[PDB]
Amino acid sequence: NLVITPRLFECSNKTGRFLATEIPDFNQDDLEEDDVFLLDVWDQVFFWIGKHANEEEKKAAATTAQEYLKTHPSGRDPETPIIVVKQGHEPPTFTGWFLAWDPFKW
Repeated sequence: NLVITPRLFECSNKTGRFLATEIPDFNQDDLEEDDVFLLDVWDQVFFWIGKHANEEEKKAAATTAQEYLKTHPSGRDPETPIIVVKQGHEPPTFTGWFLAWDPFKW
């Protein structure tokens, strides 16, 4: 009976500092090669890595993902897996959460 609206977060250090921002009514065009994104689907979190994400941003995102899983929401299964997804190699369990997916994007 679980009803899950997925949440997409962009993790970026381009701005100067590092923030994870939740992306309202997200779509595929919100994803970008330069950044890492977290797609929280409740029973797992996809860790989506853009083609041109740097190591510094990836590590920052990894910390936010591990920190994030504590704070929001509380009362959440500690064995929630983080699943690595690389840009252009997204599995159907990932793309299935988007209203529309263009497989020729990028």
